[PDB]
Amino acid sequence: EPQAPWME
Amino acid sequence: EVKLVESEGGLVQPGSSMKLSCTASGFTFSDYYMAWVRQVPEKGLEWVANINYDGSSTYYLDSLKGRFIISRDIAKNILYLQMSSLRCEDTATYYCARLTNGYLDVWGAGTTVTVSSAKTTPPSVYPLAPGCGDTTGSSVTLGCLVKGYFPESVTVTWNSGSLSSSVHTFPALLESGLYTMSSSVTVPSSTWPSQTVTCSVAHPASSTTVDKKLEP
Amino acid sequence: DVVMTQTPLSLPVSLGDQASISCRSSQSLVHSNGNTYLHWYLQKPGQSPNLLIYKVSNRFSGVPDRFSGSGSGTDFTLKISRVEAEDLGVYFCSQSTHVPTFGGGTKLEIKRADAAPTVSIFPPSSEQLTSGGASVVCFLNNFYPKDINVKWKIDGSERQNGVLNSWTDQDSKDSTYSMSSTLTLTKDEYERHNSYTCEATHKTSTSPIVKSFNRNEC
Repeated sequence: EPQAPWME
Repeated sequence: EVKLVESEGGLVQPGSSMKLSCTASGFTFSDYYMAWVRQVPEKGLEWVANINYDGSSTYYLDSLKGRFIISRDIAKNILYLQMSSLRCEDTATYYCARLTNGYLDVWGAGTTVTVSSAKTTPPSVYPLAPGCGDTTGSSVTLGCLVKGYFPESVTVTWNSGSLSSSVHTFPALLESGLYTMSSSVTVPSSTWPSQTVTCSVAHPASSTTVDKKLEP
Repeated sequence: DVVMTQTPLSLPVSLGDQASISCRSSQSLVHSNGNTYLHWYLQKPGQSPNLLIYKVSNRFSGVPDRFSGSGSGTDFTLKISRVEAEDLGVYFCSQSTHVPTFGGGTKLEIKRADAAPTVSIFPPSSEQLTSGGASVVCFLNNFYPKDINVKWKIDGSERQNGVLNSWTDQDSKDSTYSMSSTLTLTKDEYERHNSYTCEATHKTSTSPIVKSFNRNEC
């Protein structure tokens, strides 16, 4: 699902 | 469509705040992450901030020390960037962008932010016409010289946009603390001055438009 | 802090030929989830960047099949086959596997036959003179390659200070460049001399093109 991959 | 439109940025003094907005349209706003990125000439692109669907989670370029706040009004379809305690290194073009799976699939046109203590100054617009007993060939090159303005940017159009094909726009350069740029247009020599040629120079920071008619 | 290094800085390519741009990252861009968040953007002259390829090889809607992205780990390549003039501009790679960073850009330049500048000179307008300023301007239009030199002479004597030289980006119409050279003087110096000359050296001609005027004929 993630849209900001470095966060999540 | 698709479309993101940034607000006017413009001139801000050091230490003061300023807030950019970005109007989104054409997609369920609370269905996309959003981001701000900025570009300094000579420096390249820098990711500034992003925000998830509902504003509950944000990311910021660490070096902005929490001085920037990204937020979104879901009700109004607006993305904000509050820039507090503004600094000189924050001078840049700021783009609003839509974020999907790590990439930015829609970009705004950008808005420039200039952080300076200097005053807003409107441009002087000077005609560039053949002079001095030159002869003319089949065509004639005319121009406008746009001098002494601050901050960027200006836009120059010819005959309110209806002359466009043969136009050159020369990027602005900073000298003496003021910007200078120019623009040229070429038309068949038999059509000037018989069919008028006027450059229009708009400078949003000073709310000024100067419309200069080219005379021989 | 993941660094994205692009080479070359500028790439000259003939129309119809292939361009190849390298993007390398300082750490693997394979995310723990298995995806590689490496993307390519194109910024054309006077426009915002726009997405070209996402997740290493996926073309974004509207992107011709002749843009192709490949690579893995830390090494990636953008290939543009059968280059067209409208492809010109700056290609940026971007990673978002980690704290997000961008490459420095590679400027695609379209090659064409060398072309001499068309040179126009303009005296200061009477409007500006009323202000106490006197700028003399030379436009050098539609030339190639981009490399060109302008020298100003006042009464035959070279003046180095007070010159502003500004190049356009490459025009996709004719693959040419233009530049403007503005010599800014005070009215006081302007009225003490007579001959104002701009000389353009371009090597597209063995001998420099000269354009001149006399203050007394204006």
